[PDB]
Amino acid sequence: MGKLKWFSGGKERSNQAENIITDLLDDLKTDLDNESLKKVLENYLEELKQKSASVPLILSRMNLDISKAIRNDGVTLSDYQSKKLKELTSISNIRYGY
Repeated sequence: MGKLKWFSGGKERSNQAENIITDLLDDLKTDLDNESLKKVLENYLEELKQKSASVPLILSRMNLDISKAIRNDGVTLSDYQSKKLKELTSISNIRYGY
């Protein structure tokens, strides 16, 4: 929301994850594979917008949310997908939870 633009990376670690999620969302647009899964990325992505929940506090649950969504509807993340997943993975402090 707002005057958002395209950005690879930067000092803003919080805004970083938000930008990443937006990526998959693009190709996911009117996708044939994932249709309901996007609900996770989109929803979680909105969390970062709020100043209540912590960036790394929401991202941690994300992995636990998407992962479960896999076996659910037998979803499969593409190469770039699974790769971009490791993004907020290393940034998030809650890595042991996984």
